[PDB]
Amino acid sequence: APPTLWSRVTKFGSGWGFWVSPTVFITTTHVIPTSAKEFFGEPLTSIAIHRAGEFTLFRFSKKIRPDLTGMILEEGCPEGTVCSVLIKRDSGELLPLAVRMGAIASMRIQGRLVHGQSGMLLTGANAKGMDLGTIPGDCGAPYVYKRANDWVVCGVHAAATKSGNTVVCAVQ
Amino acid sequence: PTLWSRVTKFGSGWGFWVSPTVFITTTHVIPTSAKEFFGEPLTSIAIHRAGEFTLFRFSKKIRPDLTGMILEEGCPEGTVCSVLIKRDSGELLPLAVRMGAIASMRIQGRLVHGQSGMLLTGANAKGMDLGTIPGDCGAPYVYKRANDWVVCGVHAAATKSGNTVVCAVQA
Ligand SMILES: O=C(NNc1ccccc1F)c1ccno1
Repeated sequence: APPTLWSRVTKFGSGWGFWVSPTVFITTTHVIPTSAKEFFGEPLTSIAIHRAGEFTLFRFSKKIRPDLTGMILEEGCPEGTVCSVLIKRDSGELLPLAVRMGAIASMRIQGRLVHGQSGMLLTGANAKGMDLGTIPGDCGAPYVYKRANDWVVCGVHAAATKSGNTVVCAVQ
Repeated sequence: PTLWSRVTKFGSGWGFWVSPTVFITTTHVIPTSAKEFFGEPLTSIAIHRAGEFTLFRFSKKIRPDLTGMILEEGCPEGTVCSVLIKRDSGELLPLAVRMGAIASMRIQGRLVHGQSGMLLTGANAKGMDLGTIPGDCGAPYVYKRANDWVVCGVHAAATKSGNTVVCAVQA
């Protein structure tokens, strides 16, 4: 995946977030530090925070990542799109996990009620564990795929099943 | 703490540490001019070649940090393996491959012998991280069975289309 997409993936709370543009940051609601009143020098009052369940979008009043171009964010992707989940792991290792995306689903995962776009990992048969699958630290990592000439971001990692094979992408 | 630390850059491709003393790789990626590997003089390195499968056994522990893993001669037909691809970008690309028959295949001219497989990543990559490239040769094929990781060979070749892969196997 292009170095410009990896540059957007930022360590955030208990996981990650993704810079869509110099002013727009998206992440999984449950990774957000709950008592936080300041982000990248900016007070709460000066940021527009839009929340739909496990999807959260921050719009800043000043450019935080002016090195970046604005890119397309969509509400999930067509069934059967193959996406890459842009996961960073211990030691500047980059893990773009291949996922075939399915239907919008409501599920119960480790007792918690989750809603988003469902997907099945294409890494291996029994992908439980950090080698072929996701870990809780990966939440907020973006789901991306290439169209004609460009890349699209369509959501953020919200959950995975006990088996590891199914993942859920929270969507705008 | 990981399968991925066993995947090592080597010659024109990659290899895999099965134990502290045992390294496996694709024959065609090995340097043809050398007096040592991993600082060990070739003097003291046992080399077992079988077509596109090569095993090295060292006289001392090169990777004492590792436990020994199960190495088998291919896997049962229809096993879904993972090819653990390392790229010079810093990317790790585990791709699912449905394994088939032992066969000889015409793969871009040459005949290659080993266990055939097909990538389960879809039709074509189209410039996404979904297929193998020539530089990936030597990457290991692994699957989980009970609590155990099994390695059953090394990436020897892929078709133009990317669809078909050849896993070179022991013996
Ligand atoms: O075999 C393929 N698909 N179906 C399948 C996958 C796993 C187990 C049983 C199956 F029938 C295949 C080859 C290449 N792309 O899809």
